[PDB]
Amino acid sequence: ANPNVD
Amino acid sequence: QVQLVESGGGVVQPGRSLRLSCAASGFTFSSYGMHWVRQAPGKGLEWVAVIWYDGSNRYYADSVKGRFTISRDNSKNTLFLQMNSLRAEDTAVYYCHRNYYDSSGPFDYWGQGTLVTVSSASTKGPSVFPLAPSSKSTSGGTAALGCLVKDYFPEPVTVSWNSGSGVHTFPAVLQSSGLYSLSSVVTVPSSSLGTQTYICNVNHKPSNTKVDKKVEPKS
Amino acid sequence: DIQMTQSPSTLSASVGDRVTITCRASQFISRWLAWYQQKPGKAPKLLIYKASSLESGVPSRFSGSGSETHFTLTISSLQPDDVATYYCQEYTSYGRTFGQGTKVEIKRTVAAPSVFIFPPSDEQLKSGTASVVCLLNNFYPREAKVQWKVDNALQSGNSQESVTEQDSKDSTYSLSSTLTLSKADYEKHKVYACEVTHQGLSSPVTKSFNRG
Repeated sequence: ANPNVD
Repeated sequence: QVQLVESGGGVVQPGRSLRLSCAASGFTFSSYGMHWVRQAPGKGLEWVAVIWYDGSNRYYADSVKGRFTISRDNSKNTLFLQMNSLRAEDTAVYYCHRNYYDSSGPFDYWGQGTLVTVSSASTKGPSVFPLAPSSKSTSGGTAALGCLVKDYFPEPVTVSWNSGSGVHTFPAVLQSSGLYSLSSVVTVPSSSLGTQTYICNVNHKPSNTKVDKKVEPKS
Repeated sequence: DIQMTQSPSTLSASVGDRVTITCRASQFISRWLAWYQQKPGKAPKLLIYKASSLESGVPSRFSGSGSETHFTLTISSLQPDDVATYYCQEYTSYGRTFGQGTKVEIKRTVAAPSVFIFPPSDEQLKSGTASVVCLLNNFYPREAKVQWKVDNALQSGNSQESVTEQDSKDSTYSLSSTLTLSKADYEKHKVYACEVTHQGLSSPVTKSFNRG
């Protein structure tokens, strides 16, 4: 969900 | 290694537009985003804007959304920030910045920063004078010597010794003349005074000034 | 717009103290909270991410905690090289929001200044101006009184001071005072002195030189 993670 | 190199700083008159650029190397901008972050004189970090690798998801801080435009040119590996209607509040060091997290770990990169000064005052390069070591600047077997970097505008200057030892660079002070002065001081062995030549290298990019100055002992 | 509020704004403590900074988020951010360290004249450096994970090479005395809206950063044993400004930062989405920053400062034992003095250069004198520099080295606390005396005439209004950041190894300061006269005033007089008073000094120290 977080666009900066994975 | 990933490297981000910002360009475009200096003095700029209020009301004008300015475009900063950040040349990136060591990666292809094909994932995550890139950011601009700024920091006004002795104030805190302020995130300014982001753009995604595909040019989408452009967002801005509220204070600047009405006047700034972020963009990227992948074929040049370059990030831009265009600032319009420049005003006093925009005086700041601007950083380009990349940050993400994946299974290999965190990845966090910053440029060196470029200082934008919004002002009508004219650019002026520094005079550089020696602070000579002597009896009066010695204790133990160590002597202090330095360079006085006087009367310049805008900030910054950079000082290095013998082209890059207890170096103390004293923060620039705004004088009543409207111009900045700073000093850089180093500690050296007394035994070296009269044998080794000590040279400060001063660079003032806004004026394209680069000066080398021998600092010689006085009696 | 998410607001990030850190507290306290400034934090002065002693080496070896456990110190904690709080960060509060005006919305739920899960654990997408990072902590940055910034020293003067440097770019920030990431220390902690996902609220409690340390960057490699970050000393074990640093730790972070929290979730959702309340977060903390702890230094379990404050060390001289920890003096810096610390920022929390949310990264729930495309942009970022930094807290206002916490400046961490160190209180230590009194250290008296060493006092040096520098005459004007001949190159500056050729320009009609004479700057005289007095240097106080590696002292604590930051408060110092510097007085310029020219032929024992106490000076006022014509000097400026600059103080370094706190030193990363021994938490002291240095300060420069620059006295600027015209060439005509400078060559009018014989004795240039800066007199310094500071907690570390039992009696005031005066460094002096005679012009030529």
